[PDB]
Amino acid sequence: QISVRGLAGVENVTELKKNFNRHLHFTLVKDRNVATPRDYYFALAHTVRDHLVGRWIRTQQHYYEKDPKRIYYLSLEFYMGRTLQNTMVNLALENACDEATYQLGLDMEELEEIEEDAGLGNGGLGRLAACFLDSMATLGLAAYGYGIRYEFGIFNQKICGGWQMEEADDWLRYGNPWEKARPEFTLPVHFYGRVEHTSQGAKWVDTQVVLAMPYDTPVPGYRNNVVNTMRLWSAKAPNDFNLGYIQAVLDRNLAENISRVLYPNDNFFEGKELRLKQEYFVVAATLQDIIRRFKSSTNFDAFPDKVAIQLNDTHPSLAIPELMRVLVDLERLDWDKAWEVTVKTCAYTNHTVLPEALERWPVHLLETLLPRHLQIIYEINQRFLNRVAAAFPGDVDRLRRMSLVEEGAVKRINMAHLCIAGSHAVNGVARIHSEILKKTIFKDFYELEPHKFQNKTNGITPRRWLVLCNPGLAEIIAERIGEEYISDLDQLRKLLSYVDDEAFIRDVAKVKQENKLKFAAYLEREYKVHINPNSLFDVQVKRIHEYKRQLLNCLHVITLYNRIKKEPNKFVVPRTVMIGGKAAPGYHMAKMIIKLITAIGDVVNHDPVVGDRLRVIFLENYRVSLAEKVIPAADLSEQISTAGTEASGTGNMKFMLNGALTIGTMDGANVEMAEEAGEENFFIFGMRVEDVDRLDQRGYNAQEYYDRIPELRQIIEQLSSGFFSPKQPDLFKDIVNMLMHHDRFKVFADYEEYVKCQERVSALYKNPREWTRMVIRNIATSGKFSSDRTIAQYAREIWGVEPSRQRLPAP
Ligand SMILES: *Cc1c(COP(=O)(O)O)cnc(C)c1O
Ligand SMILES: O=C(O)c1cc(O)c(O)c(O)c1
Repeated sequence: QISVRGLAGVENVTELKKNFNRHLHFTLVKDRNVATPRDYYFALAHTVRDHLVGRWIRTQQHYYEKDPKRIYYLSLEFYMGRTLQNTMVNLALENACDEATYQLGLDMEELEEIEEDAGLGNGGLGRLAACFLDSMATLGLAAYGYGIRYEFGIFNQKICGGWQMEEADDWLRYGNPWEKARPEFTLPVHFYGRVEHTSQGAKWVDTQVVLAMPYDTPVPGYRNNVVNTMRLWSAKAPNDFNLGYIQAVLDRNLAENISRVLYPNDNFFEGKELRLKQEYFVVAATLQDIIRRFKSSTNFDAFPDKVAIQLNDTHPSLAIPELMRVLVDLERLDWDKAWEVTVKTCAYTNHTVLPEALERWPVHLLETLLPRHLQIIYEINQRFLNRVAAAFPGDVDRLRRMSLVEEGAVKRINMAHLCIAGSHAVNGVARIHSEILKKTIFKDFYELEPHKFQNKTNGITPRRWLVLCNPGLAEIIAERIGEEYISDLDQLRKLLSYVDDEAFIRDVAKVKQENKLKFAAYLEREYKVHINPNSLFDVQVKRIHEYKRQLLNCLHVITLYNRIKKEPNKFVVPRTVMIGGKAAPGYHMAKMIIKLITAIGDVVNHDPVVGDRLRVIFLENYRVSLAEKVIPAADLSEQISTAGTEASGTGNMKFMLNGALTIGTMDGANVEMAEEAGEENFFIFGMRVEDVDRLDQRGYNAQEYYDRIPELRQIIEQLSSGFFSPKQPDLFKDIVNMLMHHDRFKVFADYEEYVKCQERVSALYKNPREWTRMVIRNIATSGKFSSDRTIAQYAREIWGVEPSRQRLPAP
C-alpha cells in the first residue's frame, strides 16, 4: 500500500498464507470454525517469528566464529511494548503480511491490537534500554541485553471515581510467542551463608541456592539480517529445596518470588530486601554466563578486550564486587590484577540527580544477604580512599564525602560511589546533566579522575517512533528524500529545503489531522469521550511526579477556564488538554494529582458556557502502545520540569519527530533540542538552572507569588474552598499546603511566564501555515536524537568497538 512498508510479492504473500494456516492447525490446534481473533493474532505472530529464527541462529553462529568484542547491557528494566509490528518493520514484511492477511479475510491492524505490551519497565529508563537494543542490532554490534523476566510487569491502571486503582499485569496469561525458554542453561545463584578464611583464601559457604533459568528473546536490526539476544532470567527453586512434605513443596514460592514482580517506582529508592535480591540475582547469573562465553573462545588480561559491561543506573552495581569475587576467590587472581580487569570492563550510566532516587543500601542487609560482597566493598573503599588521601593530603572532609560507606544512625553503602570507583567511564544522558554531575554531585570524583566523565545524550529509535507509529509522516518524507533516513536520521536536514513548499506544508498538516481524527475516534470507541478534532491537542504524558510539574499544567488549565467564564463571548483557540501517566502505588501526592486532574475535568467538561472550547482528559493506563497512538496526534508537547531535575527525557524527542511543537523549560535534552531547531522554533519559558540556584540562596517563598498574582490567588481560593470538590470541600488541602509552604519544585515561580508562553502558542496556532512551517523546522532538525547516534558514541568512546551498517547474508 505505502512504499516504506516494503514489497508484497506474490511468492512471499503465498508462502505467508500457507504458514499462517499451518500454525493455526498444528500450533494452535484450531480450525477456522472455532478460531477467535486472538488465535489469528497468534497464527500471525508464529508465522513472523519463523522468519527471525534463521537469521537469529546465523547471527549467533557468526559471533561464535568471528569472536568480536561482546557488549553486555545490564538493566533491571526493559520496557519493550509490542513486538509483532516492530518485527515486521525490521524484516520488511509489513505490506506482505497485510496482503496475506487481507486475502484470508482478516484485518491486520485489528490483530496487532490483541498483543499485550511487554511492560517490564516503569518509564524512561526501561524504554531507553529497549531503544538501545534496537539501535545496537541495527548497528551490527555483538550486544546482549540481560535482565529479569518478571511474571508481573508494571500494573494496569484503572481510574475509579477519579482515583487510580492498580491491577496485576498478567502479561504471560496467553503465552509469549517471542521468547524461547532455555532450561538447559540454568545457573545457580547464592544468598546468605557466611565467609570462611582458609590458607587457600576466602570461601563463601552455607548458602541458599536459587536457580536462574534463562529465556531468550530475539532483537532484530533494521533490514540488516542481524538478530541479537535479550536474555531474561527467571527464578526457580532447586528440587531438594526444603527437602512436612506438602509445606516444603509450597514453600518453593519463597525462592521463586525473586522474579515475580517489577518494583513500580520510577526514580525513587525503596530499600527492600526483595529488591536487593533481584539486583544480585540478575548480576550473578549474567556474570557466570559472560565468563562461560569468554572461556569458550587463566589469561584474564584479554577479558576487557573481549567484554564490555554497561551498568544501566546503579541497579546492577553489584556487578563490580561480584566480578572481583569471581576473579579473586574462584579464579585466584591477585587483587590488583582483578581490579584492573574490572575497571576496564565496567562503565556506568547515571540517570538522575534527585537524592531520593540514589541507592544507599543499609550495611546490615548486605551483611546478612551478601557477606562476601560487603567485605569486598570495604576493601575497595579502603584502597580508593588511600588514593584520595595521596592526591589531596589533609583534606579529611573530602575523605568522608567520597567514601562508599556513609556513616550515621544506620551505616549505608552509596552504590553510585561504588560505580564511579569501579568503572572506566561514567556518563550522564544529556549535556546539561553531564555538566551538573561534574559541578555538583560528583564534583569530588571529577577532580580525582576527570578522564572518566563523559556525556552521551539520549536518543530514540526512528523505527518504533516514526515508521511504526506514524506511517503517514514517514511516507510523505520518503516521497521527497527517499528511505535512507530511517537508519541515518541526520538526512532529515534535507527537509529544510521544503519549508516554503506549499504541497509539503499541506501534506504535513494533512498527516497531523488524519492522526488526530484517528485518535479522537479511538477515544470514543474505548472510552466514551467525545472531543473536538479541530482543537489544539495539548499533551503531557509521562510518569506522575512533583518534579515533572503536572500541577503547573493544572494551574494553566484552570486559568483558561476562569478566563472563559469571565469573558464567555471572547474567542479563544480551542484546546483538548490531555494528561496521562502512572503514579507509584504508595506515592500519595501523585495519586492526589491524578484526582485533581479528573476533578478539573468533571467541572470543565460539563460547563455549557465552555462548550467544546476546552476539554480536560486524563488518559488512562499510559504505556508504550498508548504512546504510539497519542504522540502522532499531538500538536503541543508539555516538557515543563523544573530546570535541573529532568536528566534528559526521551518523550520530548518522540514528540519532536512526530510533528508537535514543544513548550518547555531549559532542562534535560530540551536544551539541545532548542539548540538544534533554533530557539525561535521552540516555546521556551521559565527559570534556568542558575535562576533556581539564586532563588534557593535567598529562600523560596511561595506566598510572595500568591500575593502579587490575582489570577493565581483565585485558583488557590477555588481549590481550598471546594470549587472542584463540592461534596468534600477540603479534599485538596494537602496540594494547596504543599504549593504554599513545602514546594521543592517552585510551581508558582514559573506560573506567570508559563501562562504568557502558552498565549504565544495559541497565537501561532491561529495561523496554520506558520504553525506547520515551524513544525517542519523541528522535524528536520531532530536527527541528532536518534539512538543510532547515541549508540555509535557509546561504541566508539566507551566500549571500543566500531559500528556497521553492513548486511549479514539472508534468508
Ligand atoms: C518515552 C516514554 C517514557 C519517558 O517519557 P519522559 O517524558 O521522557 O518521561 C515513559 N513512558 C512511556 C510508555 C514511554 O514511551
Ligand atoms: O515522595 C515519595 O514518597 C515517593 C516518590 C516516588 O517517586 C515513589 O515511587 C514512591 O513510592 C514514593
